[PDB]
Amino acid sequence: MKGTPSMGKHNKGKTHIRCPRCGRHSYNVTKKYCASCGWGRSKRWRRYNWAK
Amino acid sequence: VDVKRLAAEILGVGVSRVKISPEAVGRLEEVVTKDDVRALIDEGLIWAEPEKGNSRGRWRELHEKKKKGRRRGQGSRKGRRLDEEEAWVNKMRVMRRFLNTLKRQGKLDPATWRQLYRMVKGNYFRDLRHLKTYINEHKLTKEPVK
Amino acid sequence: PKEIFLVELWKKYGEKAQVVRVKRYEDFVKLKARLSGYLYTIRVPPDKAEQLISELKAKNVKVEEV
Amino acid sequence: GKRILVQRRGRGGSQFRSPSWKRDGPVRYPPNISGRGIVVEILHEPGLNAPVAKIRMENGVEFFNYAAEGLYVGQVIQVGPDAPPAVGNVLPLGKIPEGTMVFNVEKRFGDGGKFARSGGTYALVIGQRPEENKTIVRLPSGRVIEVDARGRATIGIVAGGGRVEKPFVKAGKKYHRARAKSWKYPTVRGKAMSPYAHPHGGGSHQKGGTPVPKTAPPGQKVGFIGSRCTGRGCVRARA
Amino acid sequence: PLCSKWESLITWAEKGGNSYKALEFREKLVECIVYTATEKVKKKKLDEAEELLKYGKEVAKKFNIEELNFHIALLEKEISKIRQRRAQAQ
Amino acid sequence: MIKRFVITEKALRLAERENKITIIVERTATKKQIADEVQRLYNVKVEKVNTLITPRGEKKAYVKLAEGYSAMDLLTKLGVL
Amino acid sequence: PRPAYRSRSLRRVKVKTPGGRTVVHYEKRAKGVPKCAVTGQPLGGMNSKVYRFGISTRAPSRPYGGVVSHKVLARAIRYAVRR
Amino acid sequence: KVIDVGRVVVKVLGREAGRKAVVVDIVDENYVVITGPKSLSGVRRRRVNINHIEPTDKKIEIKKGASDEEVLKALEAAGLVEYMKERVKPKLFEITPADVK
RNA sequence: CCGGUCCUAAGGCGGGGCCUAAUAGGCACCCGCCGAAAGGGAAACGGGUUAAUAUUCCCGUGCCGCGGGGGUAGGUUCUGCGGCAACGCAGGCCCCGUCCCCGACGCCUCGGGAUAGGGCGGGCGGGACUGCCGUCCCGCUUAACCGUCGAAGGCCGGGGAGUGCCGUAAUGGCGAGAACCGGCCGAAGGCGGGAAUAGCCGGGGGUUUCCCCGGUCCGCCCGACUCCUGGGGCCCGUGAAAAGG
RNA sequence: CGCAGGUCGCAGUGGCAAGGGGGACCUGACUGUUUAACAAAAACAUAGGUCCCCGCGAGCCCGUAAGGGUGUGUACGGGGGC
Ligand SMILES: [Mg+2]
Ligand SMILES: [Mg+2]
Ligand SMILES: [Mg+2]
Ligand SMILES: [Mg+2]
Ligand SMILES: [Mg+2]
Ligand SMILES: [Mg+2]
Ligand SMILES: [Mg+2]
Ligand SMILES: [Mg+2]
Ligand SMILES: [Mg+2]
Ligand SMILES: [Mg+2]
Ligand SMILES: [Mg+2]
Ligand SMILES: [Mg+2]
Ligand SMILES: [Mg+2]
Ligand SMILES: [Mg+2]
Ligand SMILES: [Mg+2]
Ligand SMILES: [Mg+2]
Ligand SMILES: [Mg+2]
Ligand SMILES: [Mg+2]
Ligand SMILES: [Mg+2]
Ligand SMILES: [Mg+2]
Ligand SMILES: [Mg+2]
Ligand SMILES: [Mg+2]
Ligand SMILES: [Mg+2]
Ligand SMILES: [Zn+2]
Repeated sequence: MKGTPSMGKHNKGKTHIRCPRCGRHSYNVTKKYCASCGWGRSKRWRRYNWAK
Repeated sequence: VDVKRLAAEILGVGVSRVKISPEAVGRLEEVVTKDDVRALIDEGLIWAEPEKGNSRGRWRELHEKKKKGRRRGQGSRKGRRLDEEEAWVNKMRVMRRFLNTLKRQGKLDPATWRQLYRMVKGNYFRDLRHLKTYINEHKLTKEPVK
Repeated sequence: PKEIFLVELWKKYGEKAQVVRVKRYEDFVKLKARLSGYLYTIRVPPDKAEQLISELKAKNVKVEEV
Repeated sequence: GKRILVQRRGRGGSQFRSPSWKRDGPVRYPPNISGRGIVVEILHEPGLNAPVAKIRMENGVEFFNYAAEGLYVGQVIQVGPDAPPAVGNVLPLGKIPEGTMVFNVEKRFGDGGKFARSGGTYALVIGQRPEENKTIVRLPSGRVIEVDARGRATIGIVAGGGRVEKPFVKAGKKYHRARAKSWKYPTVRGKAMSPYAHPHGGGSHQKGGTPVPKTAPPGQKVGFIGSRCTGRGCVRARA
Repeated sequence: PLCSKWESLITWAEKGGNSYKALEFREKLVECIVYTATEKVKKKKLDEAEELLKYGKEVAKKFNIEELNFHIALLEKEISKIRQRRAQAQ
Repeated sequence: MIKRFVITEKALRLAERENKITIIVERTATKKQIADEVQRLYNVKVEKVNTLITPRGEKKAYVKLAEGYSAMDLLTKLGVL
Repeated sequence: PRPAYRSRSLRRVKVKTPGGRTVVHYEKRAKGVPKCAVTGQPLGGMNSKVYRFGISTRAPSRPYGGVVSHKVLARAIRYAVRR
Repeated sequence: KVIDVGRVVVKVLGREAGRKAVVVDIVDENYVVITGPKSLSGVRRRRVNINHIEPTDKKIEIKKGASDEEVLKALEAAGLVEYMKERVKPKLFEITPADVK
């Protein structure tokens, strides 16, 4: 059931929406910050040295 | 445009009952508005077939037979029809309102009313005729009850 | 819309009516006063009906047959 | 992972926590109640172990108290030093006659009551030491302790006794009681586990554990925890 | 009777000199009789309806209301046709 | 505020039949602002304003003129007809 | 809208329109009537069915009105007379 | 008998509940005629059911069928015209459903 | 006037504070806010119209909140009037406070009342079939809103009952006040108004959707899974809060 | 719901719909849960029994700390084993 049938449950939910600050589809509507730029939990832009 | 889609909403019927006359094949391609479908419906080139209602002649014939007692034997029964709980409600109401009327008018004393009222609750009497027969036989009241 | 049964009470409403509508039947006539808020209707005998239309026309209230 | 269930309980996850929003409030003595009051309500509280009484004080303060047995709606109770030792009255431990049956005893004054708070439980006032302002009472476990004489207790025994006498006949009955409490229901035996999950889990014939010392660290402190003894002989040694 | 609450209100209103409220109470009294009687005839409970209509005749005499008399005459006419058709089929 | 007029088939039928002029305004213009702009710009009287935001992201306003003014007359006077 | 009609918070009423159709209207259930502050029973003269809030309900002509029933009021007055 | 002519009573039911009045007549066992003067206490002169009044411990001297002005002189003789002006204040918080069962 | 928007739930975020080498890390504390398009919660229904919107446009008939004007009851030191009572009735105006209630609540079970829907007989109109019979089918509708009525249940007054007496589907009830009599409060829903002028059926005239004519009925029956009401039982299970009123 | 009479077939709950039954041993009391994708079990849970740590400033657990869960609780209780 973990394959194709469970894929049909991904039609109506959402974890992220568009971030106002960076415009990416990375704003976590439950945690209330952006997973890309960190908006909502950090006023400084989130960027790490391990990522190119 | 689809004329049957427009015509069904004008006529207030399903699209499966809308009929376009084959003589009006030429005028179909010219129709643009619902006013053009209204012109054709007035001319009789678009109408609606009357809907089907299931005929009840066989049922109405069969229902008279069932009232006379046909087609209700053991081989035609598959589940419960008579309501055992519902029968008890009518049995108490018939016997209680009969006994209560008799005592209310005075033909049965409250003492003798009590024993019959409890006998009714105790399932002594099969039906109203049995109760009337008991009341007439034992002379529980001055004048016989019909 | 509201219904009133006493002609004395209905005359207070019908006199202020923008328009009085009339609907006629055999045994009665429906008089309907159209005010700004509500539509007041009374059912009166036919003989009473032509009488009520008469003064209402004398009160300059518009009377329109529906 | 590898952390055992008793270690996961301390994180305060939702399946280990008390649903205290289902109750109207704590059953505690307000610190500044005295005079006369009226029993206005007697209520069932989800998750609690006794019926709860609502008291409308004369001045107007309303508080919650565990209902003594025999307490009824519309009863008049006395609170304060000048109250008599009648059932349902709230008095200081100093003014209670010895040999009296009390419940909701305050260890120190003002904490709201700590001991004898379950249905059918009571505390017995054993003695008085007014020089040091302590009252010697026997707790429901049988332990004899000293409490502040200025502290407050209620007269009588807690209503609702015999509740645990009736069996929890089905697993479903204990399921519904668990949802108003904080217990995780149900519980898996340690030896039914794998060795990553419990110290007892593992072998082809799974076994329980011998007792662990009192100094054992968390994750190892399961089973018998520094127990004085075990089995029927431990019960005999206690007596 | 069914509309006795409206009768007492009219005499109380007139006693206190409230001509406006007495008229409003007079209208409510006629409404209580005609509406309840007209519903009974529609359900064809003529025995209940005629008891109300007989009471309405007394009230119009007791209060000088012609509109009760006009509306009661309409309801009695309907009762005649209902009873007439019942006799024909039965 | 006004961006342009709508002279489509639906908008023209509305002008002749319901005394309504259809306009495209700024997306942030409210009904109070649209009625004020129409009255000031053209010297007419507005009865009510019905507004919608189109699927392409514009705001469209159905302005119904009061009953002394011609919706088609204002269209033909402006020369946008 | 739609799942707000799949819940039983509103009343599903079927009605036949003058146009011949049958439609389902969703109406509110009535609000609870005022209760006495002692016994909790409904108060006479104020227990008619009301379906929206903000509607004035005229209390009975008595001291304390729609707060306590006549039984609680009369008995309390008796206690105050002796007290 | 407690409910007797010249007895101050507090009406407990109706619109005039809690107000003070004086019995001036006796209709029968079930009824008496009260009048604490309507200018004074707020009670009109009419019959009252004896179950709808609460007798007080204060009583005055007036004959049967006493007029309303007679009761006024009697109560001012007793200096009770101010007592007839107060209204009784109930304490509903002390009442429980056991009292009215 | 359909939803969001408002409220709070389980929860969450931010500031202050405390902690931290430090923060973009933690939160017991204080303060504020967010948190439901299925919970709570103001007020619109029927008809018509488009190629595509339709409780939104148009027609008709209304409702809610906020504010204003007139009239009226009332008030103008002071209190509204009636009834034994339950309670009824236009019940003055402005500001502030306190308290109470509504909001506000499970599961099972059985009585009662309705409505949607469905059927039978007759009538009128229209349609189906042509071996025989003459049957079969369709239309005959009535929204929100205003008024009146109100089953259960509760209550009031009289009455004063034990040889008892009054009952239920069932358990039952009574000097801790029954039978019995009279009254007050009180549903879904009914009926009238809306409203036949609409819509539908049938028969016609014109022409781009308009106009004319007739009918739109009589007597019954079943009846919900929809709506209302009450009785009984179960819980070591008790079945939210707040805005608002 | 019943009774009487007549009557046709191979067949009348005529299609549709719609239990094969019984004896005995092992085993888990039972309803319940389980290896999404080879295991549904005799495995897990269970009600019941019993033992241990604990009088609350407890016992056990989480956190670097501030502090937190059990706890709006109190031995007819919380936690931990079998
Ligand atoms: Mg998620
Ligand atoms: Mg057959
Ligand atoms: Mg049975
Ligand atoms: Mg839990
Ligand atoms: Mg294993
Ligand atoms: Mg080890
Ligand atoms: Mg290990
Ligand atoms: Mg091992
Ligand atoms: Mg909009
Ligand atoms: Mg909602
Ligand atoms: Mg609700
Ligand atoms: Mg919110
Ligand atoms: Mg569409
Ligand atoms: Mg027919
Ligand atoms: Mg039964
Ligand atoms: Mg088969
Ligand atoms: Mg098993
Ligand atoms: Mg199984
Ligand atoms: Mg598998
Ligand atoms: Mg398998
Ligand atoms: Mg096992
Ligand atoms: Mg065993
Ligand atoms: Mg062992
Ligand atoms: Zn971002």
